[PDB]
Amino acid sequence: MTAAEHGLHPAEYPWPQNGMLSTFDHASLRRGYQVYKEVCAACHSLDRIAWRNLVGVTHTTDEAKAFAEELEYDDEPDDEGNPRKRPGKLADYIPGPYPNEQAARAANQGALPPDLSLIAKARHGGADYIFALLTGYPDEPPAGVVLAPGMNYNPYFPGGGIGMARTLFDGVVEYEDGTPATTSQMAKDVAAFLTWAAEPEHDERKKLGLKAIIVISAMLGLSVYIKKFKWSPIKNRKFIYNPP
Amino acid sequence: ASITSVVKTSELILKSPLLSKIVVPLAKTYVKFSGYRQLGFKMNDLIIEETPNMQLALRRLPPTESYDRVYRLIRATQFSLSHKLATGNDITKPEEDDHYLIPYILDVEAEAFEKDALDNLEVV
Amino acid sequence: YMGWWGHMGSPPQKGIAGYTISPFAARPFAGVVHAAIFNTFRRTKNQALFVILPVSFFYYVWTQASEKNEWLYTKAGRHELAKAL
Amino acid sequence: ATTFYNVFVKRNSAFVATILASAFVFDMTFETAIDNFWDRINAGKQWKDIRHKY
Amino acid sequence: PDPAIALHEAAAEGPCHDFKHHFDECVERVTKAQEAEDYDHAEYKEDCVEEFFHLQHCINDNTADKLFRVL
Amino acid sequence: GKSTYKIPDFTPYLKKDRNTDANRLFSYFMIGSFGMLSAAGAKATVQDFLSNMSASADVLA
Amino acid sequence: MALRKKNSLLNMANSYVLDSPQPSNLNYFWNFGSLLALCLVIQLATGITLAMHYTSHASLAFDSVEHIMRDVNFGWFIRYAHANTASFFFICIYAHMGRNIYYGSYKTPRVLPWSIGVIIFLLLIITAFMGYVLVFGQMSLWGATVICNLVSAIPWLGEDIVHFLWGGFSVGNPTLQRFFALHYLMPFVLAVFALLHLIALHTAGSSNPLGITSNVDKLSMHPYYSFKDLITVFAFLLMFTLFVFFSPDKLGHPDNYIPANPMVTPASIVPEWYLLPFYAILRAIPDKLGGVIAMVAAILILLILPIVDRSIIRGNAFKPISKLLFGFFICNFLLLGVLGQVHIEPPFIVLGQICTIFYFSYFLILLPMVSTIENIFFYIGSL
Amino acid sequence: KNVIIKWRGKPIFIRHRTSEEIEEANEVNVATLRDPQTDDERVQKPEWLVMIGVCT
Ligand code: HEC
Ligand code: HEM
Ligand code: HEM
Ligand SMILES: CCCCCCCCCCCCO[C@@H]1O[C@H](CO)[C@@H](O[C@H]2O[C@H](CO)[C@@H](O)[C@H](O)[C@H]2O)[C@H](O)[C@H]1O
Ligand SMILES: CCCCCCCCCCCCO[C@@H]1O[C@H](CO)[C@@H](O[C@H]2O[C@H](CO)[C@@H](O)[C@H](O)[C@H]2O)[C@H](O)[C@H]1O
Repeated sequence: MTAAEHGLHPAEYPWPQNGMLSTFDHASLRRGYQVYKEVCAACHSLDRIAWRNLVGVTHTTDEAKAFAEELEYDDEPDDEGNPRKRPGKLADYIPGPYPNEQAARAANQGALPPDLSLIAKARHGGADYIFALLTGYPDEPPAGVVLAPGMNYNPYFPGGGIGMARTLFDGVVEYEDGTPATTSQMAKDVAAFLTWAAEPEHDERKKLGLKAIIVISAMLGLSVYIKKFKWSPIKNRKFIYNPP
Repeated sequence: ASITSVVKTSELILKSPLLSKIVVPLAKTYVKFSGYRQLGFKMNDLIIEETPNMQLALRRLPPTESYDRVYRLIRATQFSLSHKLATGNDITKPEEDDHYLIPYILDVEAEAFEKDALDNLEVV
Repeated sequence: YMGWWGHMGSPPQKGIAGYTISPFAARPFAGVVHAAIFNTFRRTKNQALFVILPVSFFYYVWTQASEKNEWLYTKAGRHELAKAL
Repeated sequence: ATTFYNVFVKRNSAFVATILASAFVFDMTFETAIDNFWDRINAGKQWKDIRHKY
Repeated sequence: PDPAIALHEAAAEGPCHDFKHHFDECVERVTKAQEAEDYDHAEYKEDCVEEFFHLQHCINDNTADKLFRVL
Repeated sequence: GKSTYKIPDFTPYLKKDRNTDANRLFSYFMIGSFGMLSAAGAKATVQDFLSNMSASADVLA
Repeated sequence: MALRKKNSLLNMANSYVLDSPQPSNLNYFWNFGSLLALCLVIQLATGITLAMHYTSHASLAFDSVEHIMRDVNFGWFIRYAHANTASFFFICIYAHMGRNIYYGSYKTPRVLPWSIGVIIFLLLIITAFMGYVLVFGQMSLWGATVICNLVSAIPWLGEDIVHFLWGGFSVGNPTLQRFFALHYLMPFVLAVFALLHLIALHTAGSSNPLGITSNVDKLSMHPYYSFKDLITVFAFLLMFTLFVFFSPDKLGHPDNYIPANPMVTPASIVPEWYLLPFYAILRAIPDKLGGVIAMVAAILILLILPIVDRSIIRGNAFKPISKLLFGFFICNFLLLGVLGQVHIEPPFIVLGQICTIFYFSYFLILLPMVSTIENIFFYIGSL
Repeated sequence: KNVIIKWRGKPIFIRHRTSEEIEEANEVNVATLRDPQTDDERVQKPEWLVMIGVCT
């Protein structure tokens, strides 16, 4: 295949979470949620994430309850069996922008924006691919590229023509912690947030892995001592042969 | 493959002057690189023995040859498990690498193959 | 072809005296540094060709094949690709 | 060494009781130690470090 | 403004200058070829994606670490 | 080479203090440490693993 | 008489794990058998636990796996343990089979454990293939489609057999629910065959790296091989830990995190890595039925090693030419693996065919020739 | 116009071809066709091109 058919391979960026002992930066996760909510959520769902999931990761219980309570969700029917709505609770999932695929495609010139809950695991490259893609729209497509109608040139996307236009521009978001919201900063934060959404066990997993590595290494060392100890009579055995 | 086969083919080669001139030097290097002598084995110690014919040949070894074979197998096993090689008198010298077993297995197989032939005789 | 303890199927053994010492009496790591350096070097040196020759050959074959494949799918390799298909 | 052997090692019942009691201690202390070390190498990054702003 | 803009410009003019010039020359050729008539009825229409990839790969190698250091 | 009463040389391996309680105690310390980490590792493994059967996060919600 | 010998139940365990007489010189490659037993135990424990949380219906399958990852306590670990141990199972089985081929474990009197072993390997492949479908991501669906359509090559009835396997006209809910039931069953069948190959082996005992009888010098399985097995168990657990906790998706395909979509076809449909050599062999033959036969033959041809090896000596420790040929055979098998996942493009098409010829010619030509010549060199060289 | 019907997971292209479209198709000499077939072999009704809409 042509390199264009593959897509350009994203750089390896130094994420805070790269590193056997490193967690996510939770301040970046919180800022990334705000980019999701103000930019991506217009077209993209995050259906695998419930409000309770944010609690103690990016937000306090009260902040997350407030986000849930602002929305309306379908309740059980009333006593005459007529439909009713209720305010959201922490158990509810974050609601998506479109009712079905057909509506989603109609709003995006035929393209279907994927759900972003697993996107960091569902693409080669992970956070680096998301960062590279969002920051990698050239002002002008390389001379000679013919884009299909409704397509935008992005070299990281296989084939080059993506149905999603550039969306991150300096100052589309105003971060609540005073961080300058440059294109690069917003892409970094939202890529971190999406990585967390794909693998929310990440921080716990790597700490448990450190404990396992330590115990297993010690047990490996002791098992070598014990094997050598038990085998030494066989290893040390000597013979004197006197032919009968 | 039967020991009979191996021995007969070898004898065809040793007969042909040309063939022996090219095969005998190769065979000698092969044996040197094989390295079984560095564990104190003789070539015949390596022959597969878990067959009726070989079990019969080993039972026909003279007692002294049999006791010496047992010692070489035990000694080589101890070198193997220790990851050491033989040194000194434990290394098999080329003059000690005698075919002590070949005559016994050739007699066992001779009878076995004659029995197969004679089981298929047709009175003419 | 295998018996059990007491009748394992060994030819009769005679004339071998075997000796050994208790695991508590021995140093389990006696001669470890010599083994780790010199014994491993000897064992590795004697087997190196059997690994190096096939690995180096098949790595070279792969390298040539992958570089040609890459070149055929560039602009420069247009014509050679057209013939290859 | 004789005393220690005689009390904790000679009887297998005592040896196993000592091993299990040690495993209990190890488990509790190792947990606390790793928790602190993990918090130091990932300082300022975890929710517990930013929670005070909210 | 976006730190990447400056870093990318600097890397193109500096360590990635050979690739920058290759891409530039490619663009010139392709644009001129598009200008010429009976281009639409040509068998092979050249693009500059290859050269672009070589340049971007180079810029990214010289910038990735620098950029994340200032975010 | 011939006499079986002349024990082969074991001096490269023999410990001088082989009959002491200190000598045995060291080897049992290694065995004991191994048993201790295996007990703590088994306990951790079993606890974390079996917890899958306790109410999941969506059920608790 | 000791109870472990007197009581018939205890005595069976005793015969296999305690008094079992072993050669005193088994090297570390004799440790893969106990690693494979460990993988089987991990896959049973993790697999039965996943079955308590997984839903086999196509509308819920992929989401039940996400529920395992997200909501079930330690579900991420049980899922990653199960998925990674499937790869480790194949690394250990290839090592164990490679040990067996290098040391002549297939020769008399061990033809029966080897032949049952070849069936174990076929059952492992089927088990792993069905388990991969259960996720119901894109690779799950499209891999099932392409692999199950190979059965269409069977003449006359092939198409009918495929529809029967699927339970419909394409891979869908009926297929997923049946693969769940069979994926749960097949590991139990595999454990029985694993036990059968050990009982068959017990008549000769283990072979050993020198290839000679060990009836002269036996060691009890316990404590010697018990404690030597612990070393490789802890080495395995360290490798397990590095993948499961630090890189849980390194051996996987990102497309399996996209839900199955019968409309969109993935860019490349490849099997899991451990099936790749067999896929390269299939591509090498242009005919559909030809390719399927070659691919099956590549596994069944292991059954003729007892015949085509003409050596009077068991194993390769003392055979320099056989060791070189074995080295080339193994590296060729790894190259076939790599070629199984490249695109069908020049020059890999021809390379795959040459590697396929080399694979088969090892069994049919080279090993019979080399083993014949080495017999003569041992005889003449030691005269 | 051309429709896309799912049938056994595979997409089905259904095109309602005009008179002049049918004509256009019946022109190409069968000789010069990787897969040599005329429209009459393909359709049972000239106004209904029904195909399995996956690229070969
Ligand atoms: C108003 C529309 C729109 C907005 C705003 C939007 N996207 Fe998208 N996005 C799309 C569409 C449409 C696609 C599908 C593109 C295609 O497949 O051709 C897409 C695709 C993607 C993909 C997958 C590309 C691939 O490899 O398949 C990622 C990742 C992505 N978007 C992330 C984001 C992030 C992160 C944001 C904002 C912070 C964002 N999107 C904002 C419309 C949008
Ligand atoms: C030899 C034993 C086994 C092997 C090699 C094996 C292999 C696999 C593989 C490759 C997968 C795909 C994993 C993934 O990528 O997500 C899988 C999934 C699964 N297996 Fe197994 N398995 C085995 C035993 C078992 C057993 C005994 C069960 C008992 C039910 C089981 C239940 C499952 C379940 C429920 C899934 C789907 C959920 C998931 O993907 O994790 N497996 N298996
Ligand atoms: C679930 C898979 C398997 C398990 C648990 C398993 C287990 C074992 C064990 C424990 C042994 C004795 C110890 C050892 O030599 O390592 C052994 C020996 C053997 N296995 Fe396997 N095995 C499996 C698969 C296979 C396969 C696929 C083959 C062959 C293709 C095979 C062929 C053999 C042979 C020939 C021996 C005897 C080797 C010898 O000691 O010389 N096994 N197996
Ligand atoms: C015969 C065996 C006896 C019965 C076995 C008992 C089965 C279940 C017992 C406890 C399982 C849950 O017990 C609970 O486990 C998890 C670890 O798994 C612990 O949880 C601890 O570690 C985990 C990760 O390791 C973190 O997510 C958590 O924040 C922390 O508190 C709880 O502190 C403990 O209360
Ligand atoms: C591997 C896990 C441990 C569980 C054991 C595996 C289950 C398989 C056991 C059933 C198969 C029957 O297994 C068979 O048992 C008898 C006694 O038990 C063994 O018999 C062997 O040991 C006994 C004493 O230990 C002797 O009387 C006998 O001469 C000897 O051959 C066979 O060599 C073995 O093949």
